[PDB]
Amino acid sequence: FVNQHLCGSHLVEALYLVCGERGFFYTPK
Amino acid sequence: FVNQHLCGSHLVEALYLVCGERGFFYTPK
Amino acid sequence: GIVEQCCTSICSLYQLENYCN
Amino acid sequence: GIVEQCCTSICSLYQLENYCN
Repeated sequence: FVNQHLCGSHLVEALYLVCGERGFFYTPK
Repeated sequence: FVNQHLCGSHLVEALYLVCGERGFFYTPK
Repeated sequence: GIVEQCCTSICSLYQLENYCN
Repeated sequence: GIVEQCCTSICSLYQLENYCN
C-alpha cells in the first residue's frame, strides 16, 4: 500500500498504518 | 463528525478534516 | 493526550484543533 | 516535504517512516 502516489486522506491512512502506536506528523508545505 | 468517540483511523480522519492545509500531529500515549 | 480526550471520551472540535500544526 | 515525496511522486516505506514519532 505504500509504493504508490498517496494524497490527502490516503497519505494520512498510510502514515497511520505504518507508524502504529508511535503516531506521526502530517505537515504539508 | 467531531462530537463523538473517535479512535484509530477515525481519529486520524477527523484531524485531517479539521486541520486542513496546516496538517496535524497524532501522538498516542 | 488525544486518545484520552477523543477516543476514550467524547471528542470536540476544541480539542482536535489543539493538535493542528 | 511529505507531499512532494509521497503524493506528487511515488511514496516509499522508507520516506513514510521519517514522519513517525
